[PDB]
Amino acid sequence: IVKIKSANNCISRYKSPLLFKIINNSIYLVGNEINTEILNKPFQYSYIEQTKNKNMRTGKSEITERTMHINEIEMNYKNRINYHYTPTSFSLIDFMQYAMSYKKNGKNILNYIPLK
RNA sequence: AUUAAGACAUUCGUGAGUGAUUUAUUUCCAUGAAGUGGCGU
Repeated sequence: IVKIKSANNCISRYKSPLLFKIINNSIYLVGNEINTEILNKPFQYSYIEQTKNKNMRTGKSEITERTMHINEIEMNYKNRINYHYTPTSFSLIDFMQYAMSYKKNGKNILNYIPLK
């Protein structure tokens, strides 16, 4: 189990920028630009081992929590470009156009493009 | 023994009768029980 948490208590949640609109049995994928506040933000990872054991024949429950392995940490590695930081440059329109144009003998996400 | 003597400004009398601390005034305005899956590449 990898627990993800903001390095400082500044980011707690993020709604999916994409919105799915189902009208008259038709699927519409819509979206504005993402919230730029999440870009270039630090994130902290806490690894935890959970070994679901055999039932104790009395509770049949889980107490398999008291394990945690200490792996290596790479904070500020490569001048704060590592798996603790967000890509600091992203446009939802560009990625959405890149998707549903990726294909092999046919385009994967079978949606045509009425975009504004 | 002298134009003198005698004489309570006194008796009766409730500061009382009628009189709502009352007329009027919204414990309201704001806010998503909501965010998110992942491994099985």
